[PDB]
Amino acid sequence: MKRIGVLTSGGASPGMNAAIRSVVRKAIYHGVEVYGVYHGYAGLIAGNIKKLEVGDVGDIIHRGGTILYTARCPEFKTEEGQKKGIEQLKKHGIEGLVVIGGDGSYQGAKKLTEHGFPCVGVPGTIDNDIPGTDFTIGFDTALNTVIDAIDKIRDTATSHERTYVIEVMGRHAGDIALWSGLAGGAETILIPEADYDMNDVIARLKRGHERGKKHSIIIVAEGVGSGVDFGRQIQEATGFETRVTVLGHVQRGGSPTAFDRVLASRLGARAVELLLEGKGGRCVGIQNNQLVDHDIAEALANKHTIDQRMYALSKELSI
Amino acid sequence: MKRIGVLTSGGASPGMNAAIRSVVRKAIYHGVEVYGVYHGYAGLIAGNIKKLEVGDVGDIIHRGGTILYTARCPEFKTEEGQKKGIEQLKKHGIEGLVVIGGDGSYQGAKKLTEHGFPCVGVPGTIDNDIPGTDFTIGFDTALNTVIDAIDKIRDTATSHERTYVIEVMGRHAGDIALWSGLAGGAETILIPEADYDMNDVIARLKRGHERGKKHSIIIVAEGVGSGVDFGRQIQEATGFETRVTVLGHVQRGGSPTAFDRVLASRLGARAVELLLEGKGGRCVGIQNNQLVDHDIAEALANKHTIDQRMYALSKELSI
Amino acid sequence: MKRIGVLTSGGASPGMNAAIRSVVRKAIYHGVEVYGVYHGYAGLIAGNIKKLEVGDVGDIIHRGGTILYTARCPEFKTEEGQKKGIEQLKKHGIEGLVVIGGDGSYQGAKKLTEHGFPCVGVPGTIDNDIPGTDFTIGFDTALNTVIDAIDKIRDTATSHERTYVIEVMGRHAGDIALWSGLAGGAETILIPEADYDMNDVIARLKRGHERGKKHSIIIVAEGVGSGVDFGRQIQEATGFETRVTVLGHVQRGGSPTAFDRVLASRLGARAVELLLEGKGGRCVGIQNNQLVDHDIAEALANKHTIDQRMYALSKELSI
Amino acid sequence: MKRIGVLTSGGASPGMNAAIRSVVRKAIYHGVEVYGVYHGYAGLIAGNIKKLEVGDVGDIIHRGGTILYTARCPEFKTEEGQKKGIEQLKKHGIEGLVVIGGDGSYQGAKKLTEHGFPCVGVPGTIDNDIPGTDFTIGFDTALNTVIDAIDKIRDTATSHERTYVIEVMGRHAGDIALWSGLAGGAETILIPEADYDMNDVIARLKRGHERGKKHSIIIVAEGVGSGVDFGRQIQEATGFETRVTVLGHVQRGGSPTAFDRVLASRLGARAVELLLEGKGGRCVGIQNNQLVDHDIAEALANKHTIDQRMYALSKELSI
Repeated sequence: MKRIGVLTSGGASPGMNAAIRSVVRKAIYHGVEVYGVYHGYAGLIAGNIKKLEVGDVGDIIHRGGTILYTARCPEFKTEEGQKKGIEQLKKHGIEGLVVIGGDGSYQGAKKLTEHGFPCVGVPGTIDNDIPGTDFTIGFDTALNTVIDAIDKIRDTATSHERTYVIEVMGRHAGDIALWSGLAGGAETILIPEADYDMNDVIARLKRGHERGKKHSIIIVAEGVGSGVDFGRQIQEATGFETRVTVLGHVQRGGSPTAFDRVLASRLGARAVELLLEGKGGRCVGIQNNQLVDHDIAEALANKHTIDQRMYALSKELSI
Repeated sequence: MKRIGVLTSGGASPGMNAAIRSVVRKAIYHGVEVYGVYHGYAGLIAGNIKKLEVGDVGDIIHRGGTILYTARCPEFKTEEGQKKGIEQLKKHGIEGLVVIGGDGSYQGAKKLTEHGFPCVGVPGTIDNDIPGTDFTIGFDTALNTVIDAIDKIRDTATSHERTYVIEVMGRHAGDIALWSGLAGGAETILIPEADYDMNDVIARLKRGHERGKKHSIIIVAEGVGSGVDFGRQIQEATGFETRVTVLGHVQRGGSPTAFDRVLASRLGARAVELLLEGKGGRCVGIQNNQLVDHDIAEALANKHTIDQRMYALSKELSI
Repeated sequence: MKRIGVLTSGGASPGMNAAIRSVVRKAIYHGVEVYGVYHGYAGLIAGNIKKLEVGDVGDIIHRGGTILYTARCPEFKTEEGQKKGIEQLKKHGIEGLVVIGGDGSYQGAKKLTEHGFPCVGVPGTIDNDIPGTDFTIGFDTALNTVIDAIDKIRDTATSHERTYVIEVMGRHAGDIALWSGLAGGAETILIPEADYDMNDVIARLKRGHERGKKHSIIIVAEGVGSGVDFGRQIQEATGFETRVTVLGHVQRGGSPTAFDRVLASRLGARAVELLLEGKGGRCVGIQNNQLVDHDIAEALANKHTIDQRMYALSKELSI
Repeated sequence: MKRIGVLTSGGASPGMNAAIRSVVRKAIYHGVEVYGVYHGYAGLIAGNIKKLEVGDVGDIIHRGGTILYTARCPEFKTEEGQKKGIEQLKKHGIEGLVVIGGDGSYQGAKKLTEHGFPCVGVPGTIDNDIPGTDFTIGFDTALNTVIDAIDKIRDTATSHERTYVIEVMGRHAGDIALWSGLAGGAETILIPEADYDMNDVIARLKRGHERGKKHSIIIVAEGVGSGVDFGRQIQEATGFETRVTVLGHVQRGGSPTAFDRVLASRLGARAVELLLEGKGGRCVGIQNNQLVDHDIAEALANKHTIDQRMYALSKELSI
């Protein structure tokens, strides 16, 4: 091809800009034009398309968010919506599309590929639950955002006020919670992929206080429930003064870490490789520390899993 | 004197360790022994007191929290508890005491003063609400913690969700909200020291969205109310989707900034000087960029104010 | 005035964008148009001037550098260049100018007013070497960039690698080295405003080694000499393995701190006020924690000093 | 086993503490005692050994450096030193040893196991140059320390100073330069394991300047040469004013990132598994995103490689 497109969909994820830059620079390296599609599939339908020159991706590698923005598009979840998008692409001479985002963005890539239009998905989300990849672009940064709060809370502990609950992001996936929990020394970590007994949790807390543990940190995935509630719940059971922090959308913002920028650079470039090799209808990723790509439809068929051993370890280390 | 003591009281505040380091090193420079009193006034009464060698304040200048710990002491709001405190100090040959902390800590210093025991209060709290000083040790660091969040939230904006409420600490004082609001480009800042009108808050918000402002950030001092309630009010009046972050006790943690460390170092040393100069019942601070000290009880009678011109400015810049 | 201008000159400084935002928003608040002048005085002469809208300073408050750029303009140090700048200001309808920069940029401000253009100077530099102001915009941020380095070095000490030299910026002023050094717990701070003796420096190293100090940290202002040279002289003199960091232009970069964003906002706005008050040939600053403005020539005739007490304190605390 | 020991050796690496914590807590969980050996093998030989209790590794997970300290020991490279080391182990009833560090530490582990003393190596260094692992503990943190510096330099690019050399660590290994280069959008990266030619470096500089690239960032691995030297060469050849940053031991310092803490936690715990299950003469690692262990002698026989595709990619993208 002579001309490709690029968009971002889903919530913002640190590293999207690193991925947009990789896509533009890799394409341009092979003499291919790249056109930016703004506001995701909404902007595609609306015709928000503009050429991205080599310098237009300068000074964005280190920047959070996305210069192409992100928007919801229930219209594109329909055939009338998909139809107008293909029209806008044909109109601007765009022969393939790189889509960067979450579970949502991949369905649109699937549907465009079903309608014969070459499209490759790039995993851009903080929650780590996109198939075809061990890690999504944004996950590493979000974990470092979480542990920055955990580390500050460790300075604020007292003998009376020593129990803390932190509510982290992750729709449906416990990856942020598990990994940030391990990295932050959390005693208890509540995730959708592992059963928890609140009595087992209360016992742990009392055993730790009894042996002189300065403080206890409990991490709660938003997909298990509310931390504000687990906080109230733990107080009146144990009598222990419990402070709850709800981190929220700070977890999607910030400059990406080194790994997120590298992952983004490598996966963006691979998305372009696939489109130029005439291999649309795929998604890219890293698996077992190797770059990979898969059919989107097959990849999406896979259920998300977490490392149960890591969950067990985190319990062991926090005695 | 041959020997003095130091302790920390109130919540944790970044720079408390830089303060402790300075009291210890300044005293030792003049050939005076220093004894740490652990757990604030509670450990004072309990006799939780241990000599600090030169020695023991190494590699703490950059560390958040307090190595001496902080605790609550209702007992020390009583004559009986003050006398047990003075007896433990005598018991250990401590001739003067430096108290680093909040208003709680100052009240005890005034009481020890009424009792004839030389004490100097040093302002260690994040909320800036201590008299005899323009700035308290921990305040600058907290501002930077708040703006880290605000900055990350900017990257998160969409058309869908462009309206954000952040609830910051402050207790009764709007300093953290005012200063972090201005630094963060907050559209509205709700503080105890200045009236607000919710319809004017709503009017500015729509006026901003109109003229294409990418997002509105609203900062709420916890002493004004709950971010959750304000975000609801705003979502229910405008229809705009409103996301609330409540930062919490993360604000009291972290490594202190340069300014907090400098201030802590200067005020700590100055506090020891006053003891050795034969004073007591003073509190130290920085006012008009000069080091100052004042009678504790006189200072405590002053009401806290904020810069109202800065508040007006913050409004003017967010159009 | 119907229309003013704003430019940045000298080196980049954290908070230049906050100051530009404030000038633009403060002018626009009062019904005044604001035109951006790109590339400093060079751009003024070349006519690189573009109106700035309310939203053009959206999402810059938190960014380092300057969206207007800076360039060196020798053409402006002479009388033909200056009046070049003048035809371009009249051609674009610009009745007054805010110059955000260092010392050199003020000179152009002075000369311009004489030719009937009110100009107000705003202090934007990391060096802290401008008269009429206790602090310059970017200084606090530079200090926190330096202590970041010092803090990390504190983790790295061993028995053999125990002595560290870090070279900091500041031009001919010792403020960065002094304040960084106090905040970072430096044992020796070499600055142009204070005598030092390499024997005493070496005496201090040995005293610290003999008493069990884990490491010794040496801060060298660039105005005094080369960190690499000092490090090598220490290792040659003592046999002590000495490690050298030279931070360089990193100190001019990064997101401004809370204090730099506030000072930038207050000072930028003040400049616009002066222009609308009918004043010109002034520069703004903060002195004794109060906003001030001075005649540019008067201000420039003053000599910059550091606080010798803070220098002596740094000695006394690092025993 | 009923007693093991743990030790740190080589330069400090962010995450060594997380690893120490993991070894202590994993052992204690299985009812095994852990003794800390202070100052590496030097301290082992001197008998600088002290029981580590559950809580003694409290509040270290998030801390840079090593609480056990690190020291050089050439004597441990001799038969006598191995003899005296084993005598101290036996005297203290230590039945196996975990060594956390670099090559020096692994050679010591090999020798120990040839002397029939069980020992497991854990990879702890910033430079990623340890066999049996794709990543060493500290590498990811060091990368983030480097890009902080690169990010800040991006803010400072003037028109007459837009060429920057940054010297990074990695003697022998180009991993830091390569990964931080790619993550940082470096135009040129000089590493030991890929060929460079100054003619290409200068051509690339000029080629980017003509196209309107705002700045050129050159990353030089210290194993290739001196940044100060390369900077001079570039300035002298091109007349482009070139500025130089040598970060130095800053790269070994700071709080570990999430990935380093997770890696340290998983690898420390595995070392304990091997010792308790009667293994020894092994090292642990993560390869292809899977926890692995190897015979130390076999792993040491492997040459270090970097990913050549990543290097090629870094050039493609920085046009």
